[PDB]
Amino acid sequence: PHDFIFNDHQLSAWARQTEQVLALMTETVKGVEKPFSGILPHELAREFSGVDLDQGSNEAALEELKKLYLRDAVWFHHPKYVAHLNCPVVLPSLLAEQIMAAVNSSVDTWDQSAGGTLIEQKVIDWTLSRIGLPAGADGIFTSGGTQSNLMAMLLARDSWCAAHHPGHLIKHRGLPHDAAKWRVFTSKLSHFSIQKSMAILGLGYDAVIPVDYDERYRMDVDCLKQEVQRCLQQGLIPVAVVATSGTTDFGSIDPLGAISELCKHHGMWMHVDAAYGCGLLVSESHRPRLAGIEKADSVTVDYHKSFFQTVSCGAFFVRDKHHLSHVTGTPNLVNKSIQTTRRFDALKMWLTLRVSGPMALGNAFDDILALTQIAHQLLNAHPAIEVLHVPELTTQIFRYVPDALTDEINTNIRKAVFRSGNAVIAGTKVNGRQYLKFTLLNPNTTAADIEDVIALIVHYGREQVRGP
Amino acid sequence: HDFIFNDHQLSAWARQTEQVLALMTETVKGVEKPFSGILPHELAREFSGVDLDQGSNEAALEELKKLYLRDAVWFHHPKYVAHLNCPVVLPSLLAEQIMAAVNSSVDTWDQSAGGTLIEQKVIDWTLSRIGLPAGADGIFTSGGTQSNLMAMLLARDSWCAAHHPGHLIKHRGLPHDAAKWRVFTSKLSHFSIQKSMAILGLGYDAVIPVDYDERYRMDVDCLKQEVQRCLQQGLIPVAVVATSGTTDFGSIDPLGAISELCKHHGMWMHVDAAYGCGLLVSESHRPRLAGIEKADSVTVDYHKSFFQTVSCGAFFVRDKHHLSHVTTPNLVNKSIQTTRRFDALKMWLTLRVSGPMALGNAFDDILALTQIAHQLLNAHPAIEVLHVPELTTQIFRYVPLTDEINTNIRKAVFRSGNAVIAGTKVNGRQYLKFTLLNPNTTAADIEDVIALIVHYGREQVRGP
Ligand SMILES: *Cc1c(COP(=O)(O)O)cnc(C)c1O
Repeated sequence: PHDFIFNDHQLSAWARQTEQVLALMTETVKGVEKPFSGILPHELAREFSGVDLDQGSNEAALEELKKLYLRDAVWFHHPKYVAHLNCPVVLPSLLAEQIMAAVNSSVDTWDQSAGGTLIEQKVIDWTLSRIGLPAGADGIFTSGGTQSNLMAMLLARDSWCAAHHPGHLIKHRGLPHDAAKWRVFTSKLSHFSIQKSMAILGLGYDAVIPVDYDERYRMDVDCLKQEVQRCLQQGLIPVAVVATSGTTDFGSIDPLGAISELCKHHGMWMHVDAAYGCGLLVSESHRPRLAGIEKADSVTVDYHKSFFQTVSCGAFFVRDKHHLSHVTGTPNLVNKSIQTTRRFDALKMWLTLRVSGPMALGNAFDDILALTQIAHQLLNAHPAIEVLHVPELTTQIFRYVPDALTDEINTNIRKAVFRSGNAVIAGTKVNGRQYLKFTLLNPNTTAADIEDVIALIVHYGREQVRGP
Repeated sequence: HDFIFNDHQLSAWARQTEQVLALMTETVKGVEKPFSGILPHELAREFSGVDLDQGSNEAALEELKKLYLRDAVWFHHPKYVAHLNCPVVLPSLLAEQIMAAVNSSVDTWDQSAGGTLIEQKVIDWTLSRIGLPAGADGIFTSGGTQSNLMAMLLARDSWCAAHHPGHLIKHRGLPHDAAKWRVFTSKLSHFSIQKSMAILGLGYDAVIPVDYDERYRMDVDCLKQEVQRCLQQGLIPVAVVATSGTTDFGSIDPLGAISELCKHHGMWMHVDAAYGCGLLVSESHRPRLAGIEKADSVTVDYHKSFFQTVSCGAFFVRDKHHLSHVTTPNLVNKSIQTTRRFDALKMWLTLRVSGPMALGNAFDDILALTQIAHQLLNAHPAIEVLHVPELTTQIFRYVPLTDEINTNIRKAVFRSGNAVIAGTKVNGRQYLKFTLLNPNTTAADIEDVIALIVHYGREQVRGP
C-alpha cells in the first residue's frame, strides 16, 4: 500500500514525524551558543566517507542528521552571524513552506495551482505598487536574483534586436549580424550575475563595460557618459545599463534618476538590480532612498535577502509586460517564465503580509539600518580599524590596519574568526586589497554583539602581529 | 522583533506548526475529488476582496481555506491523472520542515557546511546509478528546464573551445561560425530545448527536429539522414538531445545507437531523463535505460519520478571540466544559480529513511498500472489508443470536429472536477492524455475516468 506517500491514510504518520522534528529542532536551536562550530570541510568530510546511500526510520536518519548537518550548520538566526546576505527568517515564511510541502502546487499553470496562480499575481502586483512602475507592468517569481538578472539582460538583448532589426526576432533566428557590437554598462561593484548572464546570452563578458564608482562607491554617471561616448567612437552600440540599488559589498545605491536620463537619451534599457536594496520598499522613511527605481525598464528583487523569507523567494519585474513575450482566459504564468515546473514561493510573501504587517517588515529593516550606523560609529571610533564608507544600507567594509602584509593579516583574521566559531564575518577585495565585511540582517543584534565581534577581529589581528 | 524565527520564538513555531497540521488534516480528509471545477474568472471574484496593505495566523489560514485550499488541484487524489505531478513522499516533507527552519544556501560551504557535502553525496549516488565514469559530476538545479539549459550551454561552449582553440564564449561571445551550429532532437522532445537555444543566442532555428518511430522513439536512421543533410548544407552538427522518457508518450529514444552516431561526429550527447529517471531505482526496469551511461550530460527530475516536492532536480556531466564554462567546497563553481536552497536534503532523507528500493517498488507499480490502463483504453471501442506504455503515460482520444470533441471532453471533465486529465497534440490532431504517478490509483479509478471521458464525449455528439 506504499505507506511512504502523503495522502489521507498517512495524515497521522505525517503529524507525528512533524512532532519529532519540532522536538529535535527545539533542542537543537536552544543549544546553539554560537553561529558556527569552526569545523573545516576536510574534518566534516571524514564523517561522510562511509555513508552509503544504498542503505532506519525517521528517528535513525534524524539521529545521523544531528551529526552530519545540524552540528556544524551555519546558524543565520544567531546575532553573531554578520557575514553575507543571509537573513533570519520570519514565522509566516515557515508557515508557508509547511503548507507548500503538503499541497506541492506547481505555479507554472492554472491547472497545477488554481489560487496559487492568483496569489502570486497579488504578491507581484503589490510589489509593483511599491516600486511605482506604471499601469501595464508585470513580473514573475524566479529562483532568485541570478535568474532575474538573466531575464533582464535577455529582455534587453531581445527588445533591442526587435526595435532595430525589423521583425528579426532573436528567439527564432538567433543573433543578428551586429550583436558582437552591443554593450552593457554596469558598475565595477555590480553583482557578477550580470557578466555570467551575458556569457550565457552569447555575448560574453566583453559585452559588459565596467564603469568606475564614486568616493561613496556609487556608480559615477560622468564616467558612464564617458563610457557610452568612448563606446560610440569605437563603432560599438550601447544597449543597456545595469544600475545596482544596493551593491552586494558596500550596500551602495547607484544614482537612479541620472542613469535613467542617460538611458532614455541613448534609447537604452534600464535595469535596476535591487536584490539587496528592495528592503527599502517597505521602509516608512527610507523608501525615498530608492527614488528613480520607478523609472526602470526592469527590476530584480530578493525577498530571500531583505524580506526575511526562506530561499527561494525572489522575483523579476518589467515596466512593459509585452517584453516578457520574448520568453514564451486561462492564467498560465509559464508564459512569463524561463522555468517550467515552479514551486509556490509567493505563498511566503503572501502569508507574511497577511499575518505580519508590511509595516512589521519595514520596522525590522529600519532597525537593521540604524544598527549599521551604530556599527559604523564603533568601527570608526577604533584607531586600529580602517572603515571605507558610511553605511548606505546594512553593510560595512573595513579592515584591520595595525600592503601584501595587511592582506595576509585580514584574510587570516576572517579565517580565525570562522575557526573560533564565535562569529561569522565575510571578506571582499576592494581595488585588489583584502577587506573584511560586516552585513547586518538580524534586528535583534545589539550594540554589545557588534562590540564583541569587533573585539574578536582585533584580538585575532593583534594575534597575527604579536603571535601569542 | 517578535516574528523572527530563533531561540525565543520556538514555542510560537510549534504552536503554529500544530495549527497547520490540524488545518491540513481536516482539509485532506474532506478531499473527495481532485479539483472543484472552478474557473479562473470565478475564483478571481473572491480574490479582489483582499487588500494586501491591510493580522494573525488563525485569520490568515481561515482566509487561505477559500482562496487556496478549496480549489487546489490535489495530486494525491487517485483521479488526478493529467500531467507529471507526482504524489509526494513523507521524508520529502520531513526535509522541507527542517530546510525552512535552518534555511541554508548550498552554493557555498560558508552558508551550509554539511548541506554542501550531503548534496555532493546525493549527486555521487545518482551518478553511480546512471553509471557515468570517474570524473563525472553534477549539481542540483531548479528543475529540468534549467538542467537542459545547462546541457545546451555546455554543448555550445565545449564545441567552441575544442574547435576554436583558446576562444572561450564565456569571454568573447559567439564565434564567427556559430549561426551554422545545429542540435538534433526528437519532435516529441521537450520544448525546453528550443527555449534554451533562444536564450543561448542561436534561436529555434538551430534545432533540427528528428522523426520518430512506430513507438514514438526517435528514429536513428532519420537522425543519420538529418546529420548527413545538415553536413551537405555545410552547417555544423554539434549535439543531440536524446529523451529517455518523452513528456507525452513516455517513449525512450535509443540511447545506445544515438551515442554511436554522436561519437562518430564528435557531437555532444545530452540525455533528458526528467521523467525516465524513475527507472534508475527500479530492480527490473533499469535495463530499459541502458545507453544513458554513454551520455555527455544528463537531466534528472526528482520532483517528477521520485515523489519529491518541487523543487528537486539535478544536472549531470560525464566530464566535470566542462562545468568550467559556468565558473573550500563551493558548489557554486558548477552552477548558473547563486543563492540556492538545500533541495538535496529531500533525496538524502528519502534514501536514508525509505529504501531506494521503496522508490522502485512504487514506480514499478505505477508502470504495471499503466499496462492495465492501456488494456482498458484499447478494449473500449470508443477510445483510440496510440501506443503500448513505455513508461507511465498513455495518449489516446475519443473517436465516435473530432479534435474539437476531445478538447471539450478535457474541459468538461476539469469543470466537473471528478478527474483531471491532460491533453496534447500529435501530428496536428488533438489527443487526450493519462499520466499515472500514483501507486494508489486502482483499475476501478481508471475505469471511472474513462466513463467520464466517454459520457462527456457522447454528450458532444448527441448533445443530450
Ligand atoms: C517536465 C519535463 C522537462 C522540464 O522539467 P521541469 O522540471 O518542468 O523544468 C524536461 N524534459 C522532460 C522530458 C519533461 O517531461
